Amino acid sequence: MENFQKVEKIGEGTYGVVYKARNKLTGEVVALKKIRLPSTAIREISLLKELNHPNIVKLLDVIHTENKLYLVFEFLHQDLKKFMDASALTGIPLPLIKSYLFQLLQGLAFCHSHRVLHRDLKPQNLLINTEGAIKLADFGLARAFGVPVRTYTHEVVTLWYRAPEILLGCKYYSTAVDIWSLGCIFAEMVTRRALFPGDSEIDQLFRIFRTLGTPDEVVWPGVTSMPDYKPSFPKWARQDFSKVVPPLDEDGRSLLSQMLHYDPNKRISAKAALAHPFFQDVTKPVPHLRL
Repeated sequence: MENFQKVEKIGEGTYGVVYKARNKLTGEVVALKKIRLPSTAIREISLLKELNHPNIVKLLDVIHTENKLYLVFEFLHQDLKKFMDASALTGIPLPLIKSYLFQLLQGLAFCHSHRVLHRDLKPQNLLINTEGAIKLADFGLARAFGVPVRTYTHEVVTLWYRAPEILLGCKYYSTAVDIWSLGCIFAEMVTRRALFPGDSEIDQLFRIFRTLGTPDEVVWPGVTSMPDYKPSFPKWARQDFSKVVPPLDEDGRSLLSQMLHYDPNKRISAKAALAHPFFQDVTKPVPHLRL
């Protein structure tokens, strides 16, 4: 409390409480994230203060005082999870889905160009403002604290956006994990339903398999040597994306298919995705936000 006034608890985050607060020196309203419990994490997270881009939530300070860690972020009034829930009866308009996907890809491309991954993208960490912007929150952290099974208040961390290589026990991550998550989020904006709402690691994995087909060495060379791969996994046929994400058009379905390739090496990059014909007519609409 020495340095700011803690307006409200915003919510209960993956790593600790989130507060809306006012900076006592500047008067600015900020999101304050308390990280509950290490020197290696402090240097790593501090480097993120320089990873600045218009589609990345600004990390204003990394305050390590009284043997506690607080992250101070730019405050945004809405997240995509709440926006999608409030949009359920009508859907998010396609031009706005396109705008948001384009902006999210720009944020990914920037971070990936600096060799920073997110690793835990989900609608709750995509924040929106009144000006039609969307921004990625919590980039580079997943590399600092890990991703727990449960939060500090025993909430289950979602599996729905987790890439198949992670589920199959690969101990190494690439930029492709974030493209996978974003493809899942794209599909959910279009259909008004989570694409793969698994409630366990095997349910997650089998939901992926039932839509995309059980992977094999043809589509994913090396998959059968993955730590958690089992030869006994059921063999499901692949579904047409025309059945999975109607009424998305052929350009959108083509882009989505490239974001959801099994082999992380085949999955489209953020930079190549920006050049996709789906974005030829992209615009930046003003969303209907109630605050």
